[PDB]
Amino acid sequence: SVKEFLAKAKEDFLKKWENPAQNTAHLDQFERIKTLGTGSFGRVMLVKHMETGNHYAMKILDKQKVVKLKQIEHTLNEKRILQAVNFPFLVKLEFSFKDNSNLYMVMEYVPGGEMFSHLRRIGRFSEPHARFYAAQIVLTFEYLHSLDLIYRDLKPENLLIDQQGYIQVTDFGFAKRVKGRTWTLCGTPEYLAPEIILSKGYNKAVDWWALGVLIYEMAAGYPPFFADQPIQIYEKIVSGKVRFPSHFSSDLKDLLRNLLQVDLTKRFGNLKNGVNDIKNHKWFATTDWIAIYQRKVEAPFIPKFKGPGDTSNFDDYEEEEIRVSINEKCGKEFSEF
Amino acid sequence: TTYADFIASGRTGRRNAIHD
Ligand SMILES: CN(C)c1ccc(O)c(C(=O)c2ccc(C(=O)N[C@@H]3CCCNC[C@H]3NC(=O)c3ccncc3)cc2)c1
Repeated sequence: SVKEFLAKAKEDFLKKWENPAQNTAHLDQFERIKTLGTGSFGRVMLVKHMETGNHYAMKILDKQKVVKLKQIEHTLNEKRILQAVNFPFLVKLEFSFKDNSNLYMVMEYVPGGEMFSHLRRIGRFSEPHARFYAAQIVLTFEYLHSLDLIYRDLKPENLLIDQQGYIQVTDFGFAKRVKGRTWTLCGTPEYLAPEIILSKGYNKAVDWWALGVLIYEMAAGYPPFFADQPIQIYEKIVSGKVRFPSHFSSDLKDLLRNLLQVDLTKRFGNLKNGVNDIKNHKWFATTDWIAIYQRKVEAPFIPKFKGPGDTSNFDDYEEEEIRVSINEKCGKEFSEF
Repeated sequence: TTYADFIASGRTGRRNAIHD
């Protein structure tokens, strides 16, 4: 039945994966309201779909900037994977399109804000609160890894909280469909597995290393490995000398020693029993895995939400008006988009 | 403390990814 749900969700993914949705909307169907977040090539904005009055989150990416950074293929990955997945804790793509200057992905608007904001403000989450979140990621990675996807950029920044207190993963920019191994040095420094850092070739197990980082950060309020300069972060990751706060329970410490494990023959999520080694661990004993999937666990934190189009759970950003050039930019490079 | 060392660091804001 876990096995039966995954074979069905696999047929549904491959259909969309082999024949991606293209050009299902246009810019002038949306009113741009406010910037919710940025990245190297643009921004995600609260928008209003004018024909329905629905709010969405629209990612805008400047194609020339994508090319100047040699990231064409990672952006195509991002859109092809996003349009094809479907799981309760993945942010759902409604539309995508492009014009002369830009790429556009209209997503579900997730009004509760980034986990990163709440984590920093509150300082840290108690163990039950972190577990609640962790369990969602464990199921999301179970789903993704079954499709042969690696996510590769897990962090509080990409984990949005929706109206009922649940997670929506965003920012699939480093997501990639890989049977076998891959070698790109990419990720967030704090979250990178040792094998990514050592240029070794890696697989989906780098996501499970990252899960250990996240849990650790959720529960302590700081990540297991940090320092002012990325190079110093990587020195500490390759040493793999983790110190735990005294408040971490002995079950948590034991989960984390098995996730933040340098040796792939011993890292949880990568072994014979795969993901079940994580679900059947003591720290998750009070976790009802089917109730998490079905959204029927009470969330420990329900965001304040004073009406649609309200953006109070997000930081403020400089706005920049969109320009659409009269000439097509980089048309062949983004032709499948 | 570890906490104070973190808050005093340059790494408590949003973190950007590295890449190829
Ligand atoms: C390889 N690199 C540089 C890369 C790869 C793929 C990409 O899409 C980009 C981008 O330029 C990019 C452009 C914009 C964003 C962006 O604004 N993402 C926000 C803010 C950064 C932290 N992640 C959360 C994300 N927010 C959301 O996606 C969001 C969705 C729904 N409701 C609220 C929020 C992220 C990435 C850059």
